[PDB]
Amino acid sequence: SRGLPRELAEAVAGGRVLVVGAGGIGCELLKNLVLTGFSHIDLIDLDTIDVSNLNRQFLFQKKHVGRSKAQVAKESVLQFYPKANIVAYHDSIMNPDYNVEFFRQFILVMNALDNRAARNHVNRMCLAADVPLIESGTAGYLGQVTTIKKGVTECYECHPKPTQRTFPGCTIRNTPSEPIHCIVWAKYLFNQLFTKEWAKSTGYDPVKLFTKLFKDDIRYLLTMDKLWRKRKPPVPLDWAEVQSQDQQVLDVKSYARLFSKSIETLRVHLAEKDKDDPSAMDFVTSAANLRMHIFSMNMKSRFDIKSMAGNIIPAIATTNAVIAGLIVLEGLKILSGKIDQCRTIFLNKQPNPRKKLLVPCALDPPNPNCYVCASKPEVTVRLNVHKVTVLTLQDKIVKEKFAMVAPDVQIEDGKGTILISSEEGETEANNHKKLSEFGIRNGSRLQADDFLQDYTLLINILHSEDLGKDVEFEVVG
Amino acid sequence: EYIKLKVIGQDSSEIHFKVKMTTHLKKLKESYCQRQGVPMNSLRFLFEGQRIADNHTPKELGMEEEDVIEVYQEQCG
Amino acid sequence: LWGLEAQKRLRASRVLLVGLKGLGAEIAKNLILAGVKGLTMLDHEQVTPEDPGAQFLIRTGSVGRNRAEASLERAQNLNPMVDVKVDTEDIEKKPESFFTQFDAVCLTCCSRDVIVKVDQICHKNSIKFFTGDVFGYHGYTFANLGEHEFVEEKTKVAKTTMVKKKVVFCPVKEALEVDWSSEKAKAALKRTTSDYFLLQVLLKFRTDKGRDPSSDTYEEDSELLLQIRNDVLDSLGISPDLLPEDFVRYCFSEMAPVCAVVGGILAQEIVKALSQRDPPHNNFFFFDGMKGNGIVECLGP
Ligand SMILES: *NC[C@H](*)CS(=O)(=O)NC[C@H]1O[C@@H](n2cnc3c(N)ncnc32)[C@H](O)[C@@H]1O
Ligand SMILES: [Zn+2]
Repeated sequence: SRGLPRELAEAVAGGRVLVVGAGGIGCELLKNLVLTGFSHIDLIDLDTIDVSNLNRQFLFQKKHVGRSKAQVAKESVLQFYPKANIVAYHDSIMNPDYNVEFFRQFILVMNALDNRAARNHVNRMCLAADVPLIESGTAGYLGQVTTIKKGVTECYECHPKPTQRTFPGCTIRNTPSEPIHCIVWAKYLFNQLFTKEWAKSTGYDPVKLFTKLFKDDIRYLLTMDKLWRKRKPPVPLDWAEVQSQDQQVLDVKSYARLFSKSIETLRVHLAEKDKDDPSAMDFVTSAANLRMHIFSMNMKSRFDIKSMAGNIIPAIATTNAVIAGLIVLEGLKILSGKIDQCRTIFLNKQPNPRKKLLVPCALDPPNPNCYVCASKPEVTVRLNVHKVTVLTLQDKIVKEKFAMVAPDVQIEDGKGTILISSEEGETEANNHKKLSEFGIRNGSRLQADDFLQDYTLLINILHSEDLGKDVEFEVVG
Repeated sequence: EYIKLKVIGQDSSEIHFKVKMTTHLKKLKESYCQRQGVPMNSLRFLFEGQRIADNHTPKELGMEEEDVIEVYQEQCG
Repeated sequence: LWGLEAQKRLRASRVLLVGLKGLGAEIAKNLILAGVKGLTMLDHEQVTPEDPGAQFLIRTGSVGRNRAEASLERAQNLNPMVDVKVDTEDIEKKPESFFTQFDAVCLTCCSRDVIVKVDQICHKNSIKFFTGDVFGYHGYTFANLGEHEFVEEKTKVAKTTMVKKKVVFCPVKEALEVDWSSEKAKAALKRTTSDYFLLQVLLKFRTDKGRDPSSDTYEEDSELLLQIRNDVLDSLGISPDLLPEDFVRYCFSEMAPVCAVVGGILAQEIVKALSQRDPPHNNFFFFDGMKGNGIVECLGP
């Protein structure tokens, strides 16, 4: 498995590497690693496989549908090199099991993710472990690769990330994390209709189709509790249950009815022989919000989904191949001890004036003001203390916005009163209680620790009863 | 003297700016960021491969008429 | 009439791919997944001891079997809707009649002389021509579409709509035999990447040695490459100091990551050409995986 100098080959053959994500980039990466001579590879992915000839995957085929992504990728690659030692985890990387000790096992960690919260976690884990992290992303023809090393380069969070207006469509999602994953699923389902072909057998019955992919399919997903052990389980739906009990966010009954309305309307279109027509978009709004409710996700309005669905950049599989190849090439330089030669590489659609399609850039030093990788980081949050509760603080301010996984929160006053405890069965009764009941208001400080992430954040509180419509907290600074 | 500059994004997209040569390029950056609906430090602006800092000016960077500024944006997909 | 027509144009296209080693494997895999009407894999060589691994479409236990034949099952398995075919016969002794069944032809592992001939044939018959190879950390792609028409949408310009455009490509012979004694070429010379002249060196090696430089015979190949470096650069009116000595240690065998990169770009260019939807890179693409450079040069005119 040689093609490069003795020291490097022995480094690559003996080392151990981590790949986070087994989608398009991941599957391509895995192959690239084994063909280069990486013989000890760990691969983690939470999702299962769902594929159709509407969009075709490298290692994933129809026979694999419903199985673990990481496992099948491992099995597929084992057929090329039978000798590779690949460990596959069907799990989330945010499981506390994958702690600093786990991350120190690896001489290199490679990201292949589709979301921010997970990327944030890996960033922090890799800094804590003091292990080189290769960060990559893609959208259509575009994409980049970069390297994060503690005390040398900027971490994944040194600079503010552009708030996502356009959505890169990735390799078909089965377990929704973001609300966009349901909109992609509904858009994917719409072009798969207008058992695989159950509509062409029941006669486009909007009730029979409801009770298959929203009843059986999700109850079939509950057989495996690999995800459902620390993470929130999905709640199945029955048509008879839903009947029982504009920018407007509506209830489950209305979207179930609009689901049957959309199907009643769109089948007239099908009789003869797009997304602009209302009936087409009415389907997307319904089938998505339906899946959103099942996977404990807040439902979105028609207006929000309309613009989001229009902003889906179609996937180009060939771009993921280019990026996965660039990752390995950056990997080789690091394991060569030539990190000073590493670059942030941007991919273009067209050559720039300097005739460059791949644009390499110097790695930036740490941002002294970064709220993650800097020494003694500190922030400021404005919120309504009389409205917001500890549960709203934990699940939507400490865990969601600041991307903590297992946090512990105490008030700064030379006493250390535990508001939030990561250890289950300690501060559970505090959830419903208002923050002002604990003597928190203006000027108060909260020392939040995530011992899994090995990360301390000092949170400054400024109180305001005025916030606006649908506003609970505002980050300032 | 004033200079018209071409600002080309990764998606071949193009916006033209007419900027004073002694004026800091922070204004061009914050204007472009407002057009894309993105935060100040969310993109990187390069000229001749060099990163354009907030206090940089066309005069200091020897920018010519019709010169290209390249925009690069991280993809999270 | 729409970008949906570009979709059906791709799905009706037949591509010929020559050379099923690392790069061809990548190209096949990409084009097959994309959904061409069909792909014919042509290779005359058999799988060697060091091929089942490096080529992921080949099964372990296929040494002695034709490289294209041994690729078929895995390659087809990627997409049942694609008409995946094989050809075991030699490209050099293939009649002109054979090529006219294909919309695009992509050559890998072939000698310069085979490259020029097939290219000349394609242009005569309006077939779209592509070639590309990997050499260590280096890799390149070349296209020749002649008079090519495409519809790219141009993003809003303020201080999006579709537009038809025609680009003219040139034969590989003119692109490879560039005259640098001209006034225009002298100013172009400074802007031209040394990977173009590196390609000139490796082509001479392949034409003479019948194979690429290999890790097994590193020291002998390394000496001949330095000799070819002088005999090519001096025979072009260019000081041989444009390629440093250290070029030898970065152009041996086939780096899997480099195939990934060059196969990803080349395949997409084939797709673009067949779909007639986006502006194809005018002429050459050069990739150096040690520096992270991806350069598009236009040479020939
Ligand atoms: N934007 C590029 C496309 C992304 S992708 O290549 O399709 N990869 C998505 C893949 O990564 C997984 N993922 C996301 N978040 C994860 C956590 N927390 N743990 C494990 N895997 C995770 C998804 O499962 C997708 O399959
Ligand atoms: Zn940082």
